[PDB]
Amino acid sequence: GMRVYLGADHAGYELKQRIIEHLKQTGHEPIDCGALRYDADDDYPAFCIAAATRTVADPGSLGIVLGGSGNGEQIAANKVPGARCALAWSVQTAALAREHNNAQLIGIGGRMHTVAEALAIVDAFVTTPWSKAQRHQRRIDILAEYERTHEAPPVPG
Amino acid sequence: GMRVYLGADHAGYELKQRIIEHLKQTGHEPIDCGALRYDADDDYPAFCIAAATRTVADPGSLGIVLGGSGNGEQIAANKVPGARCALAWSVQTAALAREHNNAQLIGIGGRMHTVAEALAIVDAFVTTPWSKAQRHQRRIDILAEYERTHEAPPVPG
Ligand SMILES: O=C(O)[C@H](O)[C@H](O)COP(=O)(O)O
Ligand SMILES: O=C(O)[C@H](O)[C@H](O)COP(=O)(O)O
Repeated sequence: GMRVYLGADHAGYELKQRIIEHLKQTGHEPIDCGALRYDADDDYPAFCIAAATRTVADPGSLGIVLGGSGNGEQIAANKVPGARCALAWSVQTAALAREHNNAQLIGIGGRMHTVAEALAIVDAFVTTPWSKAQRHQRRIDILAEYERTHEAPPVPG
Repeated sequence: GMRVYLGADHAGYELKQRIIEHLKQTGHEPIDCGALRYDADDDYPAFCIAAATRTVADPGSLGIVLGGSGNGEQIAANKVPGARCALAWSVQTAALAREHNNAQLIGIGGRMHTVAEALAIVDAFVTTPWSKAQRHQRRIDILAEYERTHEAPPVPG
């Protein structure tokens, strides 16, 4: 049973309600960071930064941010210190997000998939374990060090 | 004509060389940030941080980071101040990245597409204009203010 913080604007609102319902029925614990109602003009960043911030402050938790394409949403979540948000557009990329990138969050576009395709992406995200492989941890540590100092590391040749 | 900064690890190296050749033949000026040769054990972060840094500091330029899925790469590019890197997995998401998110960069997974599909994603990226619409600019500005102060903007209600 995984804890999952969810964020969404209007474009990903309806899909977010289906995912919250799906996560409850599969033994997980969804927490809604907003939007709590449909509002056609609302802005995605605040909801994505809310979910990503709360995910980082609650180790072991995961996160899902929803928009039209999911791309503005993953960009916003990646600005949060300590957060790593992949865009999942398939079962494979959702699983590789966990296995290789140790991503605590994923973006998904509600306008890009059917309900059944989006829920299969969510399943792979919340069940695929992080591999802990040496090369993957090494890359995560290099990026985290850049996030600490904002001093770009030298390219290897 | 546009300067386009490209970064890639071993997983996106062979596709990066193909994209550099395609950009030369379509009137653009590709600049290789690395890797310059195939090294199977090299790490993506430094190449993506270099491409994203140089893109943001160069007005009118774009950038492309390549990997296996492209997700580790866009995550690294998104840690750079000012950068906005979408994950492009189709012609629609490459075009929407420009139109809606004003993304200076995109990540592409070399293992996820054929060569022909990936080059069509690049074509949509470098030819789709930034819409400059009010709501799109407002959301970019909310996120840039969060980058500056790290003050999470309040959720409506
Ligand atoms: O894809 C995104 O990041 C946004 O959800 C999308 O740009 C919203 O666009 P709108 O619904 O305002 O046309
Ligand atoms: O897609 C990525 O994030 C990386 O390019 C990928 O994890 C590299 O893994 P490797 O090629 O070392 O298996």
